[PDB]
Amino acid sequence: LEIIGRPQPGGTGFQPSASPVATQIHWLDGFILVIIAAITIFVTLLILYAVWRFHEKRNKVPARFTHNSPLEIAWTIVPIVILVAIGAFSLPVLFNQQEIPEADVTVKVTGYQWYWGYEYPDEEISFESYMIGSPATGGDNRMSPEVEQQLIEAGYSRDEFLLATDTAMVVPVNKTVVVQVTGADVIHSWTVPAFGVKQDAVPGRLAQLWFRAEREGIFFGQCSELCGISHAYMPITVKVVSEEAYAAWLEQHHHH
Amino acid sequence: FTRWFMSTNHKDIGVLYLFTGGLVGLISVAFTVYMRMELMAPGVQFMCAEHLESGLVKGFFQSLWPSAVENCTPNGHLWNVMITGHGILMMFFVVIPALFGGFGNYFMPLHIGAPDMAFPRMNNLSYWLYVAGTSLAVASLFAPGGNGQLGSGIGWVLYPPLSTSESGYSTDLAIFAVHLSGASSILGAINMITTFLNMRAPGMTMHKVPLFAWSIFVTAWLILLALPVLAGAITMLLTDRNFGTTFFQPSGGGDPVLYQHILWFFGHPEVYIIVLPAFGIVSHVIATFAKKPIFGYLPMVYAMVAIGVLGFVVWAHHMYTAGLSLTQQSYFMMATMVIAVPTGIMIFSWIATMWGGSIELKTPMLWALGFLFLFTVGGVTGIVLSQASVDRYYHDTYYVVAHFHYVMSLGAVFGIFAGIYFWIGKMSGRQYPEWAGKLHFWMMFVGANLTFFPQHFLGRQGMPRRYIDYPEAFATWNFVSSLGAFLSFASFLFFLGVIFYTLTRGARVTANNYWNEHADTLEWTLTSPPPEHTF
Ligand code: HEA
Ligand code: HEA
Ligand SMILES: CCCCCCCCCCO[C@@H]1O[C@H](CO)[C@@H](O[C@H]2O[C@H](CO)[C@@H](O)[C@H](O)[C@H]2O)[C@H](O)[C@H]1O
Ligand SMILES: CCCCCCCCCCO[C@@H]1O[C@H](CO)[C@@H](O[C@H]2O[C@H](CO)[C@@H](O)[C@H](O)[C@H]2O)[C@H](O)[C@H]1O
Ligand SMILES: CCCCCCCCCCO[C@@H]1O[C@H](CO)[C@@H](O[C@H]2O[C@H](CO)[C@@H](O)[C@H](O)[C@H]2O)[C@H](O)[C@H]1O
Ligand SMILES: CCCCCCCCCCCCC
Ligand SMILES: CCCCCCCCCCCCC
Ligand SMILES: CCCC[C@@H](O)[C@@H](O)CO
Ligand SMILES: [Ca+2]
Ligand SMILES: [Cu+2]
Ligand SMILES: [Cu+2]
Ligand SMILES: [Cu+]
Ligand SMILES: [Mg+2]
Ligand SMILES: [O-]
Repeated sequence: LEIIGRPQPGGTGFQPSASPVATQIHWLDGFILVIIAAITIFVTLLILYAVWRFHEKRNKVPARFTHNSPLEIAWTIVPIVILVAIGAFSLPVLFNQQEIPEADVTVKVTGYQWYWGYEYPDEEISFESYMIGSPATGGDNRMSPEVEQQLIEAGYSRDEFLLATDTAMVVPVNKTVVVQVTGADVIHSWTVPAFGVKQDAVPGRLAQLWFRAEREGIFFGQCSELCGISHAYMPITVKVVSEEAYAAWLEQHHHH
Repeated sequence: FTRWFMSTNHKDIGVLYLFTGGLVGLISVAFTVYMRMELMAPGVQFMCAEHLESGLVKGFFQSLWPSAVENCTPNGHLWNVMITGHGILMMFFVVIPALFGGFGNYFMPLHIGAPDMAFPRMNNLSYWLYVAGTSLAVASLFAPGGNGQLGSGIGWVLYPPLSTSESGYSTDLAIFAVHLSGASSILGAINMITTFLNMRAPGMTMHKVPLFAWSIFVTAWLILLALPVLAGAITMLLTDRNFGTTFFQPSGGGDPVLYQHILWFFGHPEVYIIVLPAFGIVSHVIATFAKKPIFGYLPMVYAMVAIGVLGFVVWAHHMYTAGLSLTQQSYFMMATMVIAVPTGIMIFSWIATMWGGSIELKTPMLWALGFLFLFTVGGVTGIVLSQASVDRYYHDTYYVVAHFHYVMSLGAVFGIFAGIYFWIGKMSGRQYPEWAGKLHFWMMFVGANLTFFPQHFLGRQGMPRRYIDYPEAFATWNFVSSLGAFLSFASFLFFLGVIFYTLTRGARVTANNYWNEHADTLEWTLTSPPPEHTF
């Protein structure tokens, strides 16, 4: 499988999109970015022009005006228009994001100090997922020859250190996955940038997110609510695979 | 002598806040240098568990020299302690004390023609509570804390159940520190409000009050509503930890998310409390150096009131991923966007003030213009983050870190430097050397942008907040960010050199108004420094 959802050296953009929601986020952010870069370039060019044009060496006697009603009306209404425009494209995206559709696959995720537990209630599968290199796998949260070996053995390389876990959440491509997220001890946060999802894992609450992955591959997230000493060291690996490869993985877990 | 510390005169207390704010600022900035040393390269090299086995002093010095990864057992607790320490000091014991306690106490009475604050003894007490709060905050770093080590590794906002389950009593000392700070702020707001309403000079009508005095007045009201709410939030943490309550503990039927609503109800207003006095200072500086009266005085006062008011109905933009319904999310998104409007009015008014002026590019004016540019950069990313759909990706990443460092460290702090250079002659009787102020400005301008702009890239690439260590791919922009921080630190040490020089051997100030006629408020009508008893 291809490693797709990961940061890349020197990156300045988003992680690759692998869901329709991630795609929406990229577009909305791209649209807002154009607008806000235009606003700040505008503001910056005004300041630099005014400093050049009205420098004391070039404009020796200052004006005294403190009003310009047509300008103050224009500069109050135009921001309002800009915001309403953003709001118009942004609220649909938010609605699509937060309205949970019918699940093809249901995973219940629990955050612990410091690892994730997955359960597939339809399949009676559960397992825990630890960082390769955590104490669970024999390490102490740093790179070493042993940790690199384990990364290799698991199908990764030393570059995926801090991202790769011993076990992955596996799901089928082009299916609606609904994830129910909670915390066991403190608040954690479960996320996958390539899917455009993030939901806090709060003790005593069960919250939901959805994604539908549009291509196969490996996708990484990292715990996104400070939860103590190994906050930096409890990531998320999602493998998106074919329907048959998914069933194959299910059967491997079946107790006869 | 200790006759400075027992003084009740608003000018002396103003000076005490400023200096103390500056010293605590130095301590917290030193933390960020250490933080950026560790973040400079992937793998943990400085914050090694091995350094714990030494003493306090020996351990400290060892931790400043990098180890090989193979000799360094990562100590996440120390990272979390430094970050929490950095954040607490800044938000409670640095910038507000300097702007509100410092320039507010010194200059607000002068601007309204008041001889002193309504309750001078209360003003002195507010200073000592600040100092007591600071001391407890620092002591918490050396107190038994989480994971059987020293200090609280819990973030400046103290989310439960993590804050409630952190072992030792370090967290309780931190909570007491915050109580003391809130108390200091509340007394200050009492004084500012009474003085402003009752002790104005004859003829000084409301529509004749200078903008800085207005910024402090508005700020003082925000404090009176915000800080009591925070005292509630944190007392509930204290009772969950010590007195068997369970407000935030699900086993006893509590909800951790309730704490978030209460905390952020204080927490947003808090940033407008930081920035409003900086808006005041920018107004006075720009008018002076543009040699032109402030454009749209009345829209400015109203925009500040509007911002103050809206700052109380937006809090849950800090909680988009915490389990808010779609309706709450939509509301808080739209209410947050509205804040861009009055703020835009002020940015454009400041530009209109410059427009058609006669511009003198002296040091205070450079800080003020940097403020306009950088606050705009921070403000528009704030607008991005208000979009819940996009905040889904950015929340708890370095994109957020970049937002707030632009509005605060390149916004509010530029306001603080603007005021120091503007007013140091007036306060001390001595003038700063002009070439040094400009050098300070350009070093800070370049360094601070190098530090924080690349954090936008880290966030977009998905780098989480509060990490001691990070995946190798984040290496490039972390390295640049760290070089920016080392340069900014250099500019701050230089600044302290400039202040030391100015105060010991700076050129004598001889004029009442050493700027120009357009510095037109009452302080420029007095001597430099003003007489012990004014008005
Ligand atoms: C000085 C302090 C300060 C100030 C003034 C602001 C100002 C703003 N903040 Fe920021 N903020 C912080 C300090 C500050 N912030 C901190 C510390 C945090 C993180 C806390 C933590 O988690 O630790 C944070 C986090 C934060 C979040 C949460 C993000 C997350 O955690 O996921 C959000 C979400 O909406 C937000 C929004 C805004 C907005 C919309 C503004 C607005 O006030 C900005 C308005 C200004 C402008 C828009 C620029 C000028 C306007 C124009 C030039 C007009 C034209 C512009 C348009 C039409 C858009 N902020
Ligand atoms: C005013 C607020 C303020 C200021 C000025 C700063 C200044 C700096 N901060 Fe700060 N930062 C916070 C508030 C602030 N920070 C908060 C609230 C957090 C969140 C904590 C948490 O996660 O819980 C945070 C977190 C934070 C992080 C992320 C930590 C993490 O997620 O793990 C980083 C990373 O580099 C960082 C770095 C820096 C650097 C390099 C500087 C500086 O070195 C930049 C250079 C600036 C200067 C050199 C000038 C400083 C001047 C003053 C402070 C004024 C002094 C007063 C007088 C002179 C009167 N900070
Ligand atoms: C959205 C971004 C906008 C950024 C703001 C920066 C631009 C500011 C432009 C100011 O415009 C000036 O306003 C004056 C006052 O309205 C006009 O003076 C006019 O009116 C004065 C007021 O009486 C007279 O004294 C003058 O003679 C007469 O020219 C003047 O022509 C005009 O150029
Ligand atoms: C019929 C009676 C039945 C009796 C019960 C049997 C007792 C079994 C002991 C299980 O205790 C585990 O110990 C781990 C090792 O100490 C802990 O790991 C914790 O500490 C590790 C080491 O620091 C971290 O790396 C982990 O992430 C963190 O979860 C883990 O949480 C805890 O559950
Ligand atoms: C009548 C006889 C009773 C028989 C049943 C015994 C029940 C066991 C008590 C459970 O409490 C445990 O205490 C441990 C010790 O504090 C914790 O380990 C925690 O603390 C250790 C510190 O010593 C760390 O090493 C571990 O990583 C960390 O999980 C552990 O989580 C917690 O569940
Ligand atoms: C593919 C590259 C994406 C472009 C990255 C630039 C983002 C910078 C955000 C900061 C905007 C401040 C106005
Ligand atoms: C071969 C290792 C290179 C040594 C670099 C050590 C730099 C540490 C400087 C510490 C400065 C304290 C602020
Ligand atoms: C793909 C095979 C599915 C196996 C299924 O019968 C069991 O997992 C039921 O728990
Ligand atoms: Ca490092
Ligand atoms: Cu975490
Ligand atoms: Cu806010
Ligand atoms: Cu976690
Ligand atoms: Mg969070
Ligand atoms: O905020």
